[PDB]
Amino acid sequence: TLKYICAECSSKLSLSRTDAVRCKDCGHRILLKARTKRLVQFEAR
Amino acid sequence: LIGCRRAEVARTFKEIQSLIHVKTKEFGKTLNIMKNILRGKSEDGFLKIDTDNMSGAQNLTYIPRFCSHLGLPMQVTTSAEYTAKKCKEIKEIAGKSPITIAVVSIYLNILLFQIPITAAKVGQTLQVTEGTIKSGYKILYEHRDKLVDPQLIANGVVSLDNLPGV
Amino acid sequence: EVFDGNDIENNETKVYEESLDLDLERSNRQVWLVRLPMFLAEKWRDRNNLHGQELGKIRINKDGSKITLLLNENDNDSIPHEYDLELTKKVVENEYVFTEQNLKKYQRDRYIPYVKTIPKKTAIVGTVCHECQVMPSMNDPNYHKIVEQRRNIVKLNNKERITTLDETVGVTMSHTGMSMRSDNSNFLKVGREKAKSNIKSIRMPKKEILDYLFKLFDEYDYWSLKGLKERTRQPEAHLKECLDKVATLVKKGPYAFKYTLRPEYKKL
Ligand SMILES: [Zn+2]
Repeated sequence: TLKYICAECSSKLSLSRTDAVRCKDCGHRILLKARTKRLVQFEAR
Repeated sequence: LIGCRRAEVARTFKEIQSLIHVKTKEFGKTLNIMKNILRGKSEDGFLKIDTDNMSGAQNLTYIPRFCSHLGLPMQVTTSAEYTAKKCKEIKEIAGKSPITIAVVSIYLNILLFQIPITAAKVGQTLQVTEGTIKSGYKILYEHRDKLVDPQLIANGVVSLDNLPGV
Repeated sequence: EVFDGNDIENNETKVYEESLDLDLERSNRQVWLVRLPMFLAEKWRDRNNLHGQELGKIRINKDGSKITLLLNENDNDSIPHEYDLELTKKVVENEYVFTEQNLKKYQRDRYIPYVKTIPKKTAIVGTVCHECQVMPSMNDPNYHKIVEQRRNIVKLNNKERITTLDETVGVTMSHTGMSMRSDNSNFLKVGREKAKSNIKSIRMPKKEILDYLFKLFDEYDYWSLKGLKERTRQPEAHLKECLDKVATLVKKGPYAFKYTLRPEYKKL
């Protein structure tokens, strides 16, 4: 459901609630939440 | 054993017998009585949905530990997990103990991935009879297509001819 | 040879054939106390060597009493064979050599006849008047072979580093804690060697068991439950039913907690 990226192999995964947090390609148990798709506004000062 | 099963981290009966010197019959009867009174206390207190935590087989949770005891890579472990999941569909081995199912799946994927580990070493490490492992591999050789992950052979990392015949 | 001290019964004559007096006829021999370096003490004290063979010669130049050792070539070749015996004391006082040999056990004014004296044969080997030290000679070509060896003393390390397991860590942890591998060692299997002994018996009749109890009471007046049970091989319930009729336990005597025959049957 929610997009994550494995910390070492950098493969995009989709994890649901019941899924254990673990990479399906290289098995690294550290996953990063994907950057938000909404545009974020910064003042250039 | 109950604490291991509740945390989705369940060990086997052989593990607990390896630590605690207890006879099999009294340990099984004690486990049955404690499961009964735990269900009774859950019904009397806060009801808990099992959602496959008191499952007798739990063969998905033995594959990573048993692969770690053999020092296998990850892709062998996930191929063995897929093989053990698909072994439930096979009615010829559905009655087998989940230790034996996990071990024959691991050995099938060791032969599939050309890992140089003999059946004797797998039997010595996981305390399964080598004849049992050989019979499980023989009875699983007819269903090679269903057990092996199709995406693995699609990507070409493994091929079905690597498995020796019977 | 442990033996009682201060024996006035002259028991040492019968049990020790050798005389207990100190032998002094060898005390007139001249003995040179010599201190050796590491290599000469190593090769001059081993028991697999020194079969009585000659090891060298002693040259005493009388111009200045200079003492040298000319070693034979039978020992090594890398070591020097010419040495200087330096004398740190020309006259050494109050120093002797005594040897001890084991005996043959076969064939105020107030005194106590027990002092725990160990009798051993003693004999003065000689008199020491020269304290000697052996230096390697400067001019020997093998002298540097000593010095580098001495430089090899401080250079080598007698301890090895720890061994690092280079294999997969899962294979190392396979034997640890939770493992399928049941223990196959037989070290301290006390429950294996003690729970295998099971006693099985029947209700063998009353007359024979009471006769057996009378036989054991005639052999010895005092018995216990466990000893009588292992002697007659009967169940505890059947043995107890026969003991209280003809015997009783002692509650306050010096032989308490033991089943003994009744005083009515005691005179029988
Ligand atoms: Zn990954």
